[PDB]
Amino acid sequence: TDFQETFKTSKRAYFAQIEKYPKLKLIDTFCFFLVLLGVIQCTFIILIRDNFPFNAFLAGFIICVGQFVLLMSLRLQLCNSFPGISKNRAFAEFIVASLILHFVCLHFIN
Amino acid sequence: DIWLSHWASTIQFEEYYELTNKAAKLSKGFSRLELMKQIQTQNMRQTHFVTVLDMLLPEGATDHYFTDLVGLVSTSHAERDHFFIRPRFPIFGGWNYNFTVGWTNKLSDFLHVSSGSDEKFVASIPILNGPPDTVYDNVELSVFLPEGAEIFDIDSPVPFTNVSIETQKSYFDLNKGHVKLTFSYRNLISQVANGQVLIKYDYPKSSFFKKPLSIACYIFTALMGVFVLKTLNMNV
Ligand SMILES: *[C@@H]1O[C@H](CO)[C@@H](O[C@@H]2O[C@H](CO)[C@@H](O[C@@H]3O[C@H](CO)[C@@H](O)[C@H](O)[C@@H]3O)[C@H](O)[C@H]2NC(C)=O)[C@H](O)[C@H]1NC(C)=O
Ligand SMILES: *[C@@H]1O[C@H](CO)[C@@H](O[C@@H]2O[C@H](CO)[C@@H](O)[C@H](O)[C@H]2NC(C)=O)[C@H](O)[C@H]1NC(C)=O
Repeated sequence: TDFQETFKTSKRAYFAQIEKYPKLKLIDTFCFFLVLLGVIQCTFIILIRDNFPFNAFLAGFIICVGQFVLLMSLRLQLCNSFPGISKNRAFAEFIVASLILHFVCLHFIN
Repeated sequence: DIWLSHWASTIQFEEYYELTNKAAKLSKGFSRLELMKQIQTQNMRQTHFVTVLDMLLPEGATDHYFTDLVGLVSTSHAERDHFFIRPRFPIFGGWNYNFTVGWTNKLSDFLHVSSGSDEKFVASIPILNGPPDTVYDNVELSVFLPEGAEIFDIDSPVPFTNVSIETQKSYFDLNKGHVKLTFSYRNLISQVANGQVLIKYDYPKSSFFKKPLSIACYIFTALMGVFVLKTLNMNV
């Protein structure tokens, strides 16, 4: 019950799943560096003591959380496609969602 | 503001009065008890304040209204040839009251087709209608000809201070709009200045039918706009 089969087995399924499809490589490494930007901003708020604008922090933070959200919501539609939604309609909706999130996060940075 | 209309064959008067009572002001303020007892004692002889106004209108007037700034007033009585008015508060000495009246006459007795050309009209407008005992410190008479009218000649019996020709867009004025011919008279008396303003203009049938054809142009370009937005392929 040491769960040694879990991380190795899911490591084989996921790590085999990456290089079989070249676009999921783009999606999950871009998700990973979005997590690095969230960690860099969060340790900027920890390293100093104040969050002085506090709309700049939630601007630069909710653009990374929201963009990670939209990337997972596209990866789930490319790995196993939804019934009424094509793979090309899986991507234009991501574009429109990402442009709306970029507008609201450039309005919220002031 | 008057509004000539060839499609409805009607002329539509609307007047905005800003009247003061320049009589003597009343000491000890105003008390409704002394006013109401003064009504209940006898007969309402001749006194200072304003309770009713008698508006002398043209002969056949149809749709009477009397509004303030804040809403309409229901205390008005439009009998034949005479439009009686009760304001909300009685206008004592020095008090202000700004109101608006309006009515609707047919156009067949204010407008006359000329003889040389069929599409040339001559209008004679009553310069002043109001209560019988009023003095007018400023009058601006705006007559509004329809959208394709072109004014040739202008005559007034009373010497005005100013005159100008502009345009103003009313309902369904898709093009430039109504022709606002506005006079500015300074000092007038209700009883004395008996006059009519004479406008000679033209209004050809080329511009008479451009109103339903202009609204037809907007409906047509809206529906061809619907056609472009339904023959267009957007399917990713
Ligand atoms: C109803 O109509 C009356 C009559 O035109 C309006 O009264 C006028 O109001 C203006 C601005 O309130 C007055 O101008 C003022 O002049 C004095 C000096 O005379 C100056 O101290 C003020 O700063 C201002 O410029 C004007 O005198 C006054 N006319 C009369 C005869 O009293 C009234 O405003 C209108 N009310 C509404 C609600 O539309
Ligand atoms: C005579 O009437 C004309 C209207 O054409 C007045 O001119 C306008 O005056 C206003 C000031 O309230 C300006 O905003 C407009 O731009 C003017 N328009 C034009 C075309 O000049 C003029 O002031 C009036 N003159 C007098 C002496 O009453």
